[PDB]
Amino acid sequence: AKKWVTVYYGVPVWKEATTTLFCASDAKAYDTEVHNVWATHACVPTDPNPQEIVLGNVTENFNMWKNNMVEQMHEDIISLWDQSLKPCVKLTPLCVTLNCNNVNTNNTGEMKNCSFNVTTSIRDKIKKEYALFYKLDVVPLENITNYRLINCNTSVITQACPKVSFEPIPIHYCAPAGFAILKCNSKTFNGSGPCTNVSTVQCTHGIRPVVSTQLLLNGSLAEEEIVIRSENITDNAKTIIVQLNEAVEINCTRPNNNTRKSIHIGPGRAFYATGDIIGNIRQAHCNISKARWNETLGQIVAKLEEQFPNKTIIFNHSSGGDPEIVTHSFNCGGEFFYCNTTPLFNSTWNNTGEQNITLQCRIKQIINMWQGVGKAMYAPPIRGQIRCSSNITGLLLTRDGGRDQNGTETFRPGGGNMRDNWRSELYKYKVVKIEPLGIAPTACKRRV
Amino acid sequence: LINCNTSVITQACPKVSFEPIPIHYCAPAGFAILKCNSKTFNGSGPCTNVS
Amino acid sequence: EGQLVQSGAELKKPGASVKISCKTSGYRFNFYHINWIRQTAGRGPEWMGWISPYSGDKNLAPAFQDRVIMTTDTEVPVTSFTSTGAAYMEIRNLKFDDTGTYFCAKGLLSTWLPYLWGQGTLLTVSSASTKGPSVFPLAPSSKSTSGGTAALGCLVKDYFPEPVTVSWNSGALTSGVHTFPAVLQSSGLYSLSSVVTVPSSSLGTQTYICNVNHKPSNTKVDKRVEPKSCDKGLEV
Amino acid sequence: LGFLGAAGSTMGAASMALTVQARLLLSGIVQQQNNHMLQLTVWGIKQLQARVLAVERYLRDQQLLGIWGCSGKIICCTNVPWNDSWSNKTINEIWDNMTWMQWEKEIDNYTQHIYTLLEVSQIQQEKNEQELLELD
Amino acid sequence: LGFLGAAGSTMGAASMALTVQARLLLSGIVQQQNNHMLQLTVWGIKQLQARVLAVERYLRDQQLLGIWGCSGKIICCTNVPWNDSWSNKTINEIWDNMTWMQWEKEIDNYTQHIYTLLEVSQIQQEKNEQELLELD
Ligand SMILES: *[C@@H]1O[C@H](CO)[C@@H](O[C@@H]2O[C@H](CO)[C@@H](O[C@@H]3O[C@H](CO[C@H]4O[C@H](CO[C@H]5O[C@H](CO)[C@@H](O)[C@H](O)[C@@H]5O)[C@@H](O)[C@H](O)[C@@H]4O)[C@@H](O)[C@H](O[C@H]4O[C@H](CO)[C@@H](O)[C@H](O)[C@@H]4O)[C@@H]3O)[C@H](O)[C@H]2NC(C)=O)[C@H](O)[C@H]1NC(C)=O
Ligand SMILES: *[C@@H]1O[C@H](CO)[C@@H](O[C@@H]2O[C@H](CO)[C@@H](O[C@@H]3O[C@H](CO)[C@@H](O)[C@H](O[C@H]4O[C@H](CO)[C@@H](O)[C@H](O)[C@@H]4O)[C@@H]3O)[C@H](O)[C@H]2NC(C)=O)[C@H](O)[C@H]1NC(C)=O
Ligand SMILES: *[C@@H]1O[C@H](CO)[C@@H](O[C@@H]2O[C@H](CO)[C@@H](O[C@@H]3O[C@H](CO)[C@@H](O)[C@H](O)[C@@H]3O)[C@H](O)[C@H]2NC(C)=O)[C@H](O)[C@H]1NC(C)=O
Ligand SMILES: *[C@@H]1O[C@H](CO)[C@@H](O[C@@H]2O[C@H](CO)[C@@H](O[C@@H]3O[C@H](CO)[C@@H](O)[C@H](O)[C@@H]3O)[C@H](O)[C@H]2NC(C)=O)[C@H](O)[C@H]1NC(C)=O
Ligand SMILES: *[C@@H]1O[C@H](CO)[C@@H](O[C@@H]2O[C@H](CO)[C@@H](O[C@@H]3O[C@H](CO)[C@@H](O)[C@H](O)[C@@H]3O)[C@H](O)[C@H]2NC(C)=O)[C@H](O)[C@H]1NC(C)=O
Ligand SMILES: *[C@@H]1O[C@H](CO)[C@@H](O[C@@H]2O[C@H](CO)[C@@H](O[C@@H]3O[C@H](CO)[C@@H](O)[C@H](O)[C@@H]3O)[C@H](O)[C@H]2NC(C)=O)[C@H](O)[C@H]1NC(C)=O
Ligand SMILES: *[C@@H]1O[C@H](CO)[C@@H](O[C@@H]2O[C@H](CO)[C@@H](O[C@@H]3O[C@H](CO)[C@@H](O)[C@H](O)[C@@H]3O)[C@H](O)[C@H]2NC(C)=O)[C@H](O)[C@H]1NC(C)=O
Ligand SMILES: *[C@@H]1O[C@H](CO)[C@@H](O[C@@H]2O[C@H](CO)[C@@H](O[C@@H]3O[C@H](CO)[C@@H](O)[C@H](O)[C@@H]3O)[C@H](O)[C@H]2NC(C)=O)[C@H](O)[C@H]1NC(C)=O
Ligand SMILES: *[C@@H]1O[C@H](CO)[C@@H](O[C@@H]2O[C@H](CO)[C@@H](O[C@@H]3O[C@H](CO)[C@@H](O)[C@H](O)[C@@H]3O)[C@H](O)[C@H]2NC(C)=O)[C@H](O)[C@H]1NC(C)=O
Ligand SMILES: *[C@@H]1O[C@H](CO)[C@@H](O[C@@H]2O[C@H](CO)[C@@H](O[C@@H]3O[C@H](CO)[C@@H](O)[C@H](O)[C@@H]3O)[C@H](O)[C@H]2NC(C)=O)[C@H](O)[C@H]1NC(C)=O
Ligand SMILES: *[C@@H]1O[C@H](CO)[C@@H](O[C@@H]2O[C@H](CO)[C@@H](O[C@@H]3O[C@H](CO)[C@@H](O)[C@H](O)[C@@H]3O)[C@H](O)[C@H]2NC(C)=O)[C@H](O)[C@H]1NC(C)=O
Ligand SMILES: *[C@@H]1O[C@H](CO)[C@@H](O[C@@H]2O[C@H](CO)[C@@H](O)[C@H](O)[C@H]2NC(C)=O)[C@H](O)[C@H]1NC(C)=O
Ligand SMILES: *[C@@H]1O[C@H](CO)[C@@H](O[C@@H]2O[C@H](CO)[C@@H](O)[C@H](O)[C@H]2NC(C)=O)[C@H](O)[C@H]1NC(C)=O
Ligand SMILES: *[C@@H]1O[C@H](CO)[C@@H](O[C@@H]2O[C@H](CO)[C@@H](O)[C@H](O)[C@H]2NC(C)=O)[C@H](O)[C@H]1NC(C)=O
Ligand SMILES: *[C@@H]1O[C@H](CO)[C@@H](O[C@@H]2O[C@H](CO)[C@@H](O)[C@H](O)[C@H]2NC(C)=O)[C@H](O)[C@H]1NC(C)=O
Ligand SMILES: *[C@@H]1O[C@H](CO)[C@@H](O)[C@H](O)[C@H]1NC(C)=O
Ligand SMILES: *[C@@H]1O[C@H](CO)[C@@H](O)[C@H](O)[C@H]1NC(C)=O
Ligand SMILES: *[C@@H]1O[C@H](CO)[C@@H](O)[C@H](O)[C@H]1NC(C)=O
Repeated sequence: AKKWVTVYYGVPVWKEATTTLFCASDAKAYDTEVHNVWATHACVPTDPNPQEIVLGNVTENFNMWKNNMVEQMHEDIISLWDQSLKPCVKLTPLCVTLNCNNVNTNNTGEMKNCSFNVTTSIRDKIKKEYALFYKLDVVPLENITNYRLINCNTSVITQACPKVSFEPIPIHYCAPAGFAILKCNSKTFNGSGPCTNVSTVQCTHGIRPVVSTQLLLNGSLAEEEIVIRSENITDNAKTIIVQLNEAVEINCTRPNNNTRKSIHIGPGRAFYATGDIIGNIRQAHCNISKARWNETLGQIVAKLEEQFPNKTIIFNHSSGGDPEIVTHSFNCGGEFFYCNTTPLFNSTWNNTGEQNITLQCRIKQIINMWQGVGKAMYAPPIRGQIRCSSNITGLLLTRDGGRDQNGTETFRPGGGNMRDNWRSELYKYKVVKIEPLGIAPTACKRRV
Repeated sequence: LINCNTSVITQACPKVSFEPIPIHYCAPAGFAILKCNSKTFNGSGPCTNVS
Repeated sequence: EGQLVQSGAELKKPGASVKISCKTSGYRFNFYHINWIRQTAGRGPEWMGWISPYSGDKNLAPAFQDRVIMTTDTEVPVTSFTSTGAAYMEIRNLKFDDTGTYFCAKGLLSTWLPYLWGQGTLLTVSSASTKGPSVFPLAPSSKSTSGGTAALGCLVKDYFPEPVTVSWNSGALTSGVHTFPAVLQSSGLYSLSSVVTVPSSSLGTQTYICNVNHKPSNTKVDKRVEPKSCDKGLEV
Repeated sequence: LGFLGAAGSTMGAASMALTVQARLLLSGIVQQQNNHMLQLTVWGIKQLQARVLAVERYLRDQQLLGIWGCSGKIICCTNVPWNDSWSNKTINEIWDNMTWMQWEKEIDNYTQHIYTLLEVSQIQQEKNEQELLELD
Repeated sequence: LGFLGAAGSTMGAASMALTVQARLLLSGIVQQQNNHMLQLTVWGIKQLQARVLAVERYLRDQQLLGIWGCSGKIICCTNVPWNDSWSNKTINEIWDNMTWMQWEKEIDNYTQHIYTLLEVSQIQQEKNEQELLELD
């Protein structure tokens, strides 16, 4: 009955698209620590009142593995890692000839009394200096042990940021105007699909930039069951991330007590290295519970019986790899810990203060994380105390080759990606473009 | 030399005047700079003829 | 609501030049106009003149042209709105018809009109000499001893000319005090008293000292309530 | 009723509250304070590039309402007839059944041809008729 | 009457001239020409960051007038009643006495509650009534 075009503005309709996002962070230490590597001096602040508007009757299909927010977090951290330490001391002329012996006692550690040539405050005058460093930082070449540093090969090394916290804080992501982040606060997920109770947020969860392999440290813990993130599962070959229901607390210490040794490379520039270890020679010492973990594993083996066929043979340890890839490599208090994933996969089971559990702990200072073929970073030692106050927020698994059928499908931790580490955080997120213009016909028109 | 201690030295700009010229400050749109062309000032306080 | 401070108790003989001042406080003195008025003994208030503190505009009555000339000063800002200023009024060749109460008024914005007035300046244009108040304390009242409450005060015999400010223990005892209406005698001199109703069961451990002040005769005479009772009221 | 708090609800209840969907669309919970001594960091570049894309999505539709005489309000009709060939459903039917959500997926196709026709009958014809009709 | 040349003057004389306060507000004496061979200097970064904050202050209020039917002009009234509890002074009284200066410091508090009410009676109710009232 006389249909006429009517123009409507502010129509609540979205279109699936990806845009450039930005920071949202609360005031941390404020006085003492002012700029940590991620937040820096000037980070976009967060609002104490987020848009918690839940949309009934909306079953929007979320893409877990094909989310474009994950790739944004990947590029932001590395670009920031290259930026950070740029104005700092270049260790380009530091790499020289290295002659050494072992310790004063025949192995009763993993440190070597090295000697070398370093250009002092004056360029013309050269001084032979002795300094400490951890194992794997140097590689052999030749009565006296004659070797070289691992950096010269691969990349130009620079000294890392002084008094800058290399520990994460809640970094929320804010989408710009005319765009919204769809929040998925749904109970279960089958590796991407249609949801139940889709929400609309302009500010995301307190996502901490996780810097680790094997185990996940911060973040979302979806309750009552362990969530299986499936990028891909039918084919063993692809990586599988698993969200935990309840947190498994993990202590990390380093009873290696080190002093401060500063040697100037040319004019102004100051290089800080490991001084002297006060006390007995000992491993880092992370520590974990025996029974708590067993209890968490209890539902892991039970869930895999439902996902994978029957009770087929399924156990083994991290296969091959370099130190950083196959070990639980993580930042704690400053230094990088390389603890073992062997006592975990030691349990073979089919049918569905605290205890002393530790792993083969090793320290490393030469670190060009995510394979920095341009700018390499030297981790500075931390004088004294080493504490943890961290968590287990998930894990990363792998395949069992390409076996046809069979009864043997042994699974181990072989997840070699940093993107999948934030896929246990951005699983519930999907950016959309808002279309406020709407055209709908109805019995009404305009006149003169 | 006194530099080696403290900082990395660089040679300064050639044929570039290190002498000042009138640098006025312009505030953006939707903002204004209040000009105080008042005779006396007691170390901050209320003015007479705000421009 | 803004408070005005009117300078008072100034007066002199006929023909002489009278200077009346007023301090403005807690408002924008600049854009707010100032009005001046006086009232004679015949209950006929004569509107003197209108003055502006921001611009030089003025409107004055013909009877107050050659005799009355006014002046104003620059505003002293306290905040972005509040300011402090003052207005002076000079009158020449005064008569006994000019004798009366002179008031200062705060402007409105139909803006020329006032909004708030001052305390009041009672100007006495008389050729007669100034007399100092004869302060005398009064004996206890003819009331009772039940509870203690009973009247007691002071009496001011003769002085010339009004106004006269009288308080108790220098701005301490203000409640339960009645100010008696000061009226002229047969000789042509004013007279007043003060009555205080305080719980006095028996004379002892209490403040009986008052305060008396004047401008043309500066007074200091302060006398306390008589202990040697001359009345039955403070007995039974 | 909340930012997009009417998307779930049918077109009739969606047209009931559509001002909030445009209110929190620009400076709501995303604007903020917008507070080594330099602002050339990774967060500074990301915020200003997003600001350009923020206005771009608003201005594209803002220009259209301005060239339709619908600029003055949220909801304003036009002098454009509906060609039955585009949609065959009853006016009252989509308003309590289909919802804006599915409805945008129906028009999006002829949407550019609709915008082309909306410009002429309501502005290029109606406002151009005024030139002669204004003074008589 | 000059940029802010009516701020000193009372509300009545301030409402008399308020177009100049919006005219020189954007491209007046701050726009300019906007003229080693590179423009990535300290002055280039400062001018473009200020340009973002320049439009932000205009668009925030520009969107509000657009969702009130007041977009078409400087001064336009609404169908919203004044709750006496907000201000108890006479209409004519603040216009020659209080001035816009102090007046903004009086409303600023309920200003967000005022904006919330201004959206519904004049647009969410008035323009939504049109849907049925336009054709009869
Ligand atoms: C999920 O994210 C969270 C983010 O909050 C991760 O949190 C981990 O928290 C722990 C425990 O706090 C961190 O270690 C320490 O944090 C301390 C906080 O110090 C504040 O107060 C100080 C007062 O100083 C006195 O008490 C402290 C107590 O630790 C003593 O150490 C100190 O000697 C004094 O007795 C302030 O001075 C201080 O600046 C803070 O305001 C820090 O004190 C401590 O830092 C030391 O070294 C700092 C290097 O800059 C230095 O600035 C400090 O002054 C101090 O000497 C230390 O950092 C973990 O580092 C932190 N990160 C991680 C990755 O574990 C959480 O772990 C993360 N991960 C999950 C869940 O897996
Ligand atoms: C996770 O990823 C897997 C990828 O494998 C995906 O499922 C795969 O789907 C394809 C569909 O074409 C399956 O392909 C066939 O499966 C049958 C049955 O076993 C085989 O007989 C077929 O043999 C072919 O390939 C051989 C090797 O080249 C050739 O020799 C032969 O001539 C045939 O061309 C073929 O493999 C494929 O098997 C599955 N993968 C499985 C079942 O493991 C899966 O959808 C993803 N899952 C999700 C959503 O999590
Ligand atoms: C490696 O370990 C050796 C330990 O043997 C470190 O160098 C040695 O340092 C000691 C004390 O600092 C030197 O001994 C004393 O020197 C003083 C003053 O010069 C002298 O008066 C004393 O009589 C005594 O000789 C010792 O000579 C020195 N070794 C040599 C051969 O020079 C070395 O610094 C460590 N560095 C690393 C980590 O490689
Ligand atoms: C998460 O879990 C759900 C529930 O199992 C997944 O849904 C399943 O989706 C597949 C295709 O993606 C369906 O397969 C096809 O079903 C049709 C029905 O006619 C059949 O004809 C085909 O031969 C084929 O089997 C499957 O039926 C469906 N679930 C059921 C009821 O079995 C969902 O895709 C999961 N997410 C992912 C992608 O891991
Ligand atoms: C983690 O380690 C613990 C042992 O330290 C294992 O706990 C034991 O698990 C078994 C079988 O899964 C439980 O056995 C049952 O005991 C009940 C008690 O009433 C009995 O009724 C049943 O017939 C059965 O015998 C046992 O209680 C439990 N407790 C012990 C001995 O500590 C646990 O299973 C390990 N994690 C796994 C394999 O998931
Ligand atoms: C999981 O852990 C077990 C722990 O014992 C590893 O088992 C055995 O490792 C040996 C030595 O690499 C394998 O030996 C090979 O046997 C084949 C048989 O034909 C022979 O051709 C080779 O030359 C070699 O002798 C042995 O097969 C292997 N047994 C298996 C299949 O479990 C096991 O390899 C670990 N799985 C991995 C690699 O993650
Ligand atoms: C510049 O000079 C002016 C004029 O002297 C300063 O104004 C003065 O401000 C102070 C407080 O900042 C006033 O002090 C207080 O006065 C009250 C009045 O009741 C009194 O009760 C307090 O005990 C205290 O004395 C002061 O009175 C005032 N000027 C006068 C009339 O004495 C202005 O602050 C100066 N700028 C600065 C901050 O250097
Ligand atoms: C526009 O309105 C027209 C005309 O009513 C729609 O075209 C055709 O409409 C007939 C209605 O009788 C559809 O026939 C239907 O057949 C199905 C299946 O046999 C039956 O279940 C229905 O009861 C009805 O008889 C016919 O499919 C439809 N043709 C097509 C392919 O469009 C027209 O579709 C409407 N709008 C659109 C989407 O263009
Ligand atoms: C324009 O009107 C058409 C009429 O249905 C709407 O849909 C059209 O649907 C067909 C079949 O689904 C589309 O074919 C496409 O083929 C690609 C091949 O890669 C496949 O990926 C798609 O899933 C789909 O099957 C066709 O492109 C599509 N459009 C047209 C113009 O015929 C369509 O939604 C309406 N709106 C728009 C935005 O054009
Ligand atoms: C809204 O209008 C009302 C009602 O007229 C104002 O509330 C109260 O109004 C009375 C008016 O008689 C105020 O009493 C005043 O007392 C002062 C000091 O004793 C006196 O000088 C005045 O002549 C008057 O008698 C009373 O203070 C006022 N109460 C308060 C605290 O608000 C109301 O204030 C007006 N607007 C506002 C700001 O809400
Ligand atoms: C909202 O209405 C109130 C009603 O008067 C307006 O003023 C309020 O005034 C009180 C007392 O001045 C404020 O307390 C503040 O305490 C802080 C403590 O640091 C002190 O720094 C301030 O000088 C002040 O004394 C109170 O915050 C303030 N607001 C409210 C909501 O009660 C107020 O201007 C109106 N407008 C706004 C923007 O809220
Ligand atoms: C630092 O430079 C000195 C210069 O004397 C090195 O001492 C010589 O080392 C070479 C072999 O590397 C020997 O052939 C010489 O005979 C040494 N001279 C002496 C004094 O015996 C020293 O080894 C250099 N250190 C490093 C490792 O860079
Ligand atoms: C999923 O549905 C649930 C209810 O079924 C929503 O849960 C509530 O969310 C609000 C947000 O403010 C909380 O205040 C309530 O406490 C939550 N209820 C509880 C205890 O579950 C949930 O928000 C929905 N999902 C999304 C995407 O937000
Ligand atoms: C490593 O152990 C040593 C051994 O006690 C600690 O040394 C003390 O350091 C404080 C710092 O001022 C001195 O006042 C004490 O005299 C030292 N004691 C001795 C005898 O060495 C040292 O503090 C420990 N680690 C760190 C880095 O704090
Ligand atoms: C302060 O007040 C004075 C006048 O009292 C203003 O002075 C004049 O400013 C104009 C600006 O164009 C000049 O052309 C006049 O020559 C100035 N007069 C003189 C000689 O003083 C002054 O501008 C006011 N203050 C401010 C903030 O501008
Ligand atoms: C060290 O760098 C050289 C340069 O080519 C390379 O040949 C060598 O293999 C590297 N390190 C190893 C693997 O020992
Ligand atoms: C390890 O951490 C847990 C959690 O605080 C704590 O209870 C336990 O006592 C720690 N280990 C030690 C030193 O006993
Ligand atoms: C020169 O630099 C050195 C390096 O530490 C420093 O020790 C020295 O005191 C500096 N100059 C002075 C004060 O002579």
